[PDB]
Amino acid sequence: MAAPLVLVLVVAVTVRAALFRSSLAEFISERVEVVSPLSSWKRVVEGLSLLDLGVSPYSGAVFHETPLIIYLFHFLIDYAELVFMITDALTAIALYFAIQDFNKVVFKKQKLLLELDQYAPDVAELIRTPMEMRYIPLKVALFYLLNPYTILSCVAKSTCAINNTLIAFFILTTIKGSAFLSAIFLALATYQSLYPLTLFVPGLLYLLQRQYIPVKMKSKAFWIFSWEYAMMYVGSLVVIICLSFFLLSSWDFIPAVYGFILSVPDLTPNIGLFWYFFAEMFEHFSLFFVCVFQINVFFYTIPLAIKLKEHPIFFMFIQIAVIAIFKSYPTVGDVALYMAFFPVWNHLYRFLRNIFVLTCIIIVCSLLFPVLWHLWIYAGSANSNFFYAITLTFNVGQILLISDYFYAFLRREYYLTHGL
Amino acid sequence: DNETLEVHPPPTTTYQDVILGTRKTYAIYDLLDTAMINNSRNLNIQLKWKRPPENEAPPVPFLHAQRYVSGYGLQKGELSTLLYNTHPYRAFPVLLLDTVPWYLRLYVHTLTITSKGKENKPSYIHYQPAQD
Ligand SMILES: CCCCCCOC[C@H](COP(=O)(O)Oc1c(O)c(O)c(O)c(O)c1OC(=O)CCCCCC)OC(=O)CCCCC
Ligand SMILES: *[C@@H]1O[C@H](CO)[C@@H](O)[C@H](O)[C@H]1NC(C)=O
Repeated sequence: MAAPLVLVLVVAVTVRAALFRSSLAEFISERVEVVSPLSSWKRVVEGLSLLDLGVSPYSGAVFHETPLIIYLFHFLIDYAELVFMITDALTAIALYFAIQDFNKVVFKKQKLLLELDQYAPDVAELIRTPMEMRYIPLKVALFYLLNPYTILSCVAKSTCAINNTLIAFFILTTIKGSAFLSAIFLALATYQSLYPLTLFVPGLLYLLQRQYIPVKMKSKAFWIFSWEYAMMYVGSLVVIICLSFFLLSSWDFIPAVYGFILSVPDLTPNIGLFWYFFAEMFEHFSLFFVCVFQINVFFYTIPLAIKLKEHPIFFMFIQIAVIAIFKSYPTVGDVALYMAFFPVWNHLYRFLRNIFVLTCIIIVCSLLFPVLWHLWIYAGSANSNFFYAITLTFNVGQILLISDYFYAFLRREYYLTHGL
Repeated sequence: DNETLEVHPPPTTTYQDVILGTRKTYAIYDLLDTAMINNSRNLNIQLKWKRPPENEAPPVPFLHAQRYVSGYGLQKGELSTLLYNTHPYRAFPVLLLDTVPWYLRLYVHTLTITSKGKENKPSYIHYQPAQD
């Protein structure tokens, strides 16, 4: 339901189909930055072949997908390219409509606040304006589709695309206010990747902000709605878990998926901070770092909640970024999900401290990942230290980019209250 | 069919039998024979043998294998084992057992058995995967 969004979709699917049918598809699928042990098409096909052989897919160290993935790609094993085109299109559509509604809500709040005049007089080119927000949903869909990260994730046929679609539909349903569908999609995403659980905090907040329920201790309605939403979420999660048990009639997906995400036993190189750290780790003293590095992903959810209580969508963006950066086995398609949210926050492009250098660092790291990977895997010229340094630089760039956006947002809020 | 190999010490006797596939014959030296080996008649069996001309050797033993690793980088490769049936009259069943030490993560959906350029589905397939 848009004039240029359809054109964006057709260009995206054209690019993706050309890459699928090109000779780079196999190379992209074997790329280790776009493919993790949790999001590998080769591993999905391997699990299906194990089922054909009659051996359980989780009686091994190669298959770590969920039973819903098994069920879905049992039927869509032949149409996989079309399925991945469809799921990226669905992610783009969900982001488009979610951001459209969010911009409408933001302009409504800005109008209702300018009416009672809580802004300083020295604020003219600092308020969101309808002509500058007209194409923000289109730019969100454009960043989601026409960036190399999502294109590579689709061509590699990574299930991180499915995870992105689930998270985007969670965002869309939370923004539209459907608490039940919000809980269903959040449960599906948590069941898939185990790190949308933190996203439970922003969504609820936004839901409350959409119901005009005060978020405060001495408020019965807030606790009622929080309990209702939490029960919907946990019940959906447990129902999906029991159903996934019934698919194989065994609780083997539980260790092989969630304990694999939490304990990190594979050490396959990623763009993340876990693989080399846990490859070169002391035997004793290693469980402490597993614990702290897993607590890292869930650590900022509460402080960012109590600092961004009135801004649950920026809080949701920051949480998605934190999940993408700190994560066992992150693919670069997880980076794409939060990078698609940049046009939502491009009005902060006057308080961003250092955007140019950080964008340069991220681009250089992205184009150095395959190069140095070739130089220490296929060429013996380099070693694992090169790839480790590039992962460090990429992740530092991501941290500083997210911190710059968060700082710019806070500075814009302060300037909204206090004159510049 | 005659003209066996020349062994210098005259052997005790000759034992002709079908040993593996072919009717091959042996010269026997019975060490528990004081005629063959006295207290001062140490036995040094001599055998005249050199690589026979190619028109005088057995062809090939109807079955041999050759395993090797495909690919050239790290992170990926193929365990491929050619196995030959040089009998031009008889198919025979062969039981192949492979043990791979769980740091070469095998992808069993990539298991191909061509055997003619066509695809040969194994009669019996068993695969236990590896736990790290
Ligand atoms: C965060 C950014 C950089 C992270 C660490 C960089 O340094 C690590 C690598 C060294 O690559 P390498 O494997 O060729 O060299 C070595 C050996 O081959 C060897 O056998 C040893 O025993 C060594 O000790 C050894 O060097 C070392 O230990 C490195 C000592 C430096 C530690 C700093 C506190 O740098 C780069 O190449 C990437 C270039 C970086 C920018 C793109
Ligand atoms: C060896 O044993 C037999 C009979 O004793 C015969 O060949 C010969 O007399 C013995 N001595 C020697 C040196 O061969």
